[PDB]
Amino acid sequence: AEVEHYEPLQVHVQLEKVYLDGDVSIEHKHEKVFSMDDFWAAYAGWTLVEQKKGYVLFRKQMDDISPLSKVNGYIGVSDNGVISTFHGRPEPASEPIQSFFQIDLERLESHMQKNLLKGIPFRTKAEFEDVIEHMKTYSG
Repeated sequence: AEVEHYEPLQVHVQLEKVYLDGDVSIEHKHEKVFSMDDFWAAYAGWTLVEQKKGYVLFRKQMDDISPLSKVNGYIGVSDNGVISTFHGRPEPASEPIQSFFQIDLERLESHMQKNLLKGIPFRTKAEFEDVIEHMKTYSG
């Protein structure tokens, strides 16, 4: 619907950085573009999540968990086997970064869930996806 102009277009493009963790760095860019087509070419690699006249939402994701996740690394499940990452102890006094999936902890191996209950003290990327592949392995 957007047109190609000569007079610039102030696009507020939200650039997400999606990490494996679940955390995503939200960036806000406002750029003037003359040709929206050049703008599209610019972020062609990014995943266009939505666009409206004035604001565009793109995400670019990596196979890394984020630099902050190597300081945090806390994967926390809620009692419903909620696969969410948290900053620090996964408790209601903390906030869920996202929400991936839910699984039965009763069907979990007991000490697996317990680790997830207090939160993993540290995770590297492959260790994250290891525990995550283990989580999805229940999937209920």
